[PDB]
Amino acid sequence: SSLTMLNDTLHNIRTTNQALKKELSQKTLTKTSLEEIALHSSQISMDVNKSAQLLARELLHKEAKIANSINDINEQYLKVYEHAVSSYTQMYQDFSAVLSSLAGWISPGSVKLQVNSLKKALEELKEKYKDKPLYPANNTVSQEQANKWLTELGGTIGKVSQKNGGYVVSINMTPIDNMLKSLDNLGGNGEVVLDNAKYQAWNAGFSAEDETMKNNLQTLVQKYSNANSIFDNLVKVLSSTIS
Amino acid sequence: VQLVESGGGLVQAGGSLRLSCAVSGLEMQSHAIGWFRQAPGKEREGVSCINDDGSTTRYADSVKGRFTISRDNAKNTVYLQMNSLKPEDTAVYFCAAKSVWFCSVIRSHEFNSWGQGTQVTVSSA
Repeated sequence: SSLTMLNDTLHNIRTTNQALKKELSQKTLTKTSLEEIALHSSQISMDVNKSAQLLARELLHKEAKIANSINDINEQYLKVYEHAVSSYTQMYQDFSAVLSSLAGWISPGSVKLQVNSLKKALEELKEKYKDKPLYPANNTVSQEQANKWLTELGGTIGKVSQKNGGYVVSINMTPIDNMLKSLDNLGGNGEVVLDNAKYQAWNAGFSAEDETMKNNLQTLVQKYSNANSIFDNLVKVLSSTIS
Repeated sequence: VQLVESGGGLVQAGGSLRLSCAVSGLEMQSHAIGWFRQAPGKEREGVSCINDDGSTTRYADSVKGRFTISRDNAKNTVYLQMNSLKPEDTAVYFCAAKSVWFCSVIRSHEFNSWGQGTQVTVSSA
């Protein structure tokens, strides 16, 4: 019967893959959405353990001994995309809160801008996510392992950083650095007055920053869903082989 | 949302006090929490703030190096260690929370919830 227990766990994985796919196809990923994605991918990992624990050649005949390949796609692929999505989504959500506070930092003066309030908020964003890498979730890996995943995640959202014990793929904070440097270039005394024309380029610039970061996140979500779809197709073949 | 301060009282100039803020009614791990003070006649004044995960703390120039803010997301408590107290520090001290995760410049009108406050009185010779 243990062969059928395997098929019941493999079928529980596809059931989770189905819910995971829907969650990732929502335009906006909320803090609630992330909590659900963590549970599903976590439930995935558990059943991938029981599968290997519990563990026609026509149907078998590329990204993927059966246990040493399913545990390979999840450990060194699905879990990586998952945590990358979590970290970047949390960063973006925290960035959106700063932009939401922007309206209350502008007033007529011709526009007066609270450059200090904006700068210090973005500084906190940078400080907060300096030790929240995309990959790995804990500890470190080899510089070569870190680079392998930078190419897979993209140099737009990630950068290999040296940390105690080895290397990680950190969040690329260049966009935040871009904003902070731009704010420094404005000068002032805590506040600054911008002619209407210059403020219009900054407001529209802030909105463009947001859309760029949103697009970065959606691209990463796309890669996680694609990997999950490759993983589901591998599970598919097994559920029909054991049957 | 309820914010309850304790730890105030009377103290001599040069002495110290530790304020404690009991936070009830909000996911404390998601909001910046800070301390304000208001002496009579003078305007409310930002003192310190600590963002939702504690990776940044902020202090007014008047208290930098003397005060220390800390938070315990577990115990739903925020502390303000007040050392090297001066008569200038005499005021009602308020615990306050923001709707956002970050501190930025401490500004009273950007804080969502407020405690009743607790009196700190510093007397010099």
